[PDB]
Amino acid sequence: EDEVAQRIEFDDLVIDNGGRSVTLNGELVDFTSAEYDLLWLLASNAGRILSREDIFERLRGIEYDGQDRSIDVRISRIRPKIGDDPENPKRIKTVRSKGYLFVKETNGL
Repeated sequence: EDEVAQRIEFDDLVIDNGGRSVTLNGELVDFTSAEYDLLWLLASNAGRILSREDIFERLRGIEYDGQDRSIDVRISRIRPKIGDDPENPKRIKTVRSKGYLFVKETNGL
């Protein structure tokens, strides 16, 4: 016998494919379908770095009504939606010069 939750947790954020949404702070963010998809993608790889476009090309690869892939800013909205820092998320942005690493904790050594 086996059973799984399909809920994924990192800090005070919980991402949920069992309900296709997310909670933060026990208080129910509800990300957009793509912001949730890309967040899920990163969080489901979390601790591996994901090169911005690799993520978006996994979920979408679309231009919308001329939004010109404002990826770092859109992450800078995931930032306050995941309880994160004022200038960049400790959870996500760049890591060094690469992508979006969704972290588990922000320091290895």
